[PDB]
Amino acid sequence: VNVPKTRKTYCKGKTCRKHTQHKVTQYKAGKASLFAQGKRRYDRKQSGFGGQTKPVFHKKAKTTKKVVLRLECVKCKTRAQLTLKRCKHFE
Amino acid sequence: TKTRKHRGHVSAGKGRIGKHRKHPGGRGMAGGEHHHRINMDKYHPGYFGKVGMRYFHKQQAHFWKPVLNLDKLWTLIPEDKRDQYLKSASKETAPVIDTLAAGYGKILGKGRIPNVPVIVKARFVSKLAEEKIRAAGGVVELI
Amino acid sequence: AYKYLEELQRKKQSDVLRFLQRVRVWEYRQKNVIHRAARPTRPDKARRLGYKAKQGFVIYRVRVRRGNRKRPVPKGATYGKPTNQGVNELKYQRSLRATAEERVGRRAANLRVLNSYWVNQDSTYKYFEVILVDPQHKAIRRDARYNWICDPVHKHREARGLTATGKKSRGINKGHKFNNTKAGRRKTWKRQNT
RNA sequence: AACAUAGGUGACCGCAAAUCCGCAAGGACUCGUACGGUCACUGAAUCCUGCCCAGUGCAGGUAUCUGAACACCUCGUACAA
RNA sequence: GAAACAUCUCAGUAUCGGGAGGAACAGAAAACGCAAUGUGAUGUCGUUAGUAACCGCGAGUGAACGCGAUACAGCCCAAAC
Repeated sequence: VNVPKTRKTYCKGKTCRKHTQHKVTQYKAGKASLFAQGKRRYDRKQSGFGGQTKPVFHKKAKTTKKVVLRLECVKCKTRAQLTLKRCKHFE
Repeated sequence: TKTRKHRGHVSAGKGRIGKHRKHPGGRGMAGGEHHHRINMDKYHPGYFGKVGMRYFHKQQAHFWKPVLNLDKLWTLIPEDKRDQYLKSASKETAPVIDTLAAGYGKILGKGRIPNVPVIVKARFVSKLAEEKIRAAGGVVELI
Repeated sequence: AYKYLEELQRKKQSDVLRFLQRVRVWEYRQKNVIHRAARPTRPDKARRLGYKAKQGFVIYRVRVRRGNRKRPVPKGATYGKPTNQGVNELKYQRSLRATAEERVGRRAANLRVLNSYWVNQDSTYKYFEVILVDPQHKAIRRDARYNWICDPVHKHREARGLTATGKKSRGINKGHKFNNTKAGRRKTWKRQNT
């Protein structure tokens, strides 16, 4: 729920060093979708159901929605993602 | 043979009447997916999977061999006499490649060499080809 | 030599050309398919593509329709993509150009065509000229140029029918090496239609 | 006992109409014009035909909200996406 | 066919409309791109190759340059004057 928000140690990425404290971030930002095959492919080949236009895509969504939160190592300040858990709420 | 004998047994092949006909279902391989027991049975041929390997550079405008192993050469000299031509000193090197298709002429080093000791000249040579070369004899190539 | 009748026929809204265009097709309009003409509308282009005063040459206008569509609807079994289905959206591959050239030729059965191209038309139909030749004529079968469009019709026959022309032999082909794949080895037939 | 029917009722339309056929060129209604003719419901006569507009449908209006593409502006790209 | 099915597939197939010849059609580069001090019209045959490429990236689909052959053949206008 409202965790871990913490100082930890593991840093395993492009820029690292000894395990040092990082923090949680819940990074949310950036452009959304239509960066991948899809908008490009419906530029062309649009006649009457090509590709899987008709089918629902990106799977169905469930109650939760994983977690995001990059954990940046305070120090180098550069970090990587870990597995995401489906948290009901993050605070 | 067994196939030759067909008559004499009702139904040929799998014994049954109303036996195997168009089945199990689908055409060719059934859908690579689930079906109502039509086809499945956990697979992993493929896994990854888009048959064949291809590299865009790999093609025209791609690097090409020929490659030679430092085995044929040593086998070639000094142990047995071979191409008398292109022979000088204890030994020498030069084109002994099936194709002089260009962009090529490297010599790999595998097997036991120098042993000739041989000196070779060709396009770039692998590291494990300098050694077991430059060692007894051998050296720079195709500057 | 005939530059600006090329230059002029660019804008078609410039000045003099436009006025002639105001009074032109007024008469052409209210003139039906099949006409005929003493001279070509653009003298540079005729006498470019191939037109000279000489006997055995004839140039005709043609009108067409306007936009392209006009098509029947498919029967049932429409349900599907649909693939070949659709209605007013599809445009036909043949140009309202190629269509002008035949729909001429099938007016004058006797003669063939090196094809000119249109003058512009508005709110509806486009026009087109279209020179034709005549195969069994004299002076036609004289000048080396403007020969061989009549031998006498041994191979070339109903050119533009087959297709061999200008706009056709374009349309279903352009360029040469490169992008001539699934195009003219000779053409669409062979290298199954694209 | 079903359909039709006269009779009752509602709806659209002033004709370059409403309704309908055709890919188009064109066409039926129509040598017609609202006392018309199209689209529907009920089904002679007699006595009558209550209450409901929330949902659905149709129609009218609408400050505000939502509402596509072209053209316009900003960013981005020596251009473009 | 994809063991359903919509894109895909069967297939530009069946069938339809128009038309030529003894063969048609193509054809003398606004080409190729083994990138080169390289090739030199166009068909076709063999190969390149089930390769590149496409595709619910599923099932399926699917070239070309080049090379070895066959046969070789290059020219006429518009305009300038």
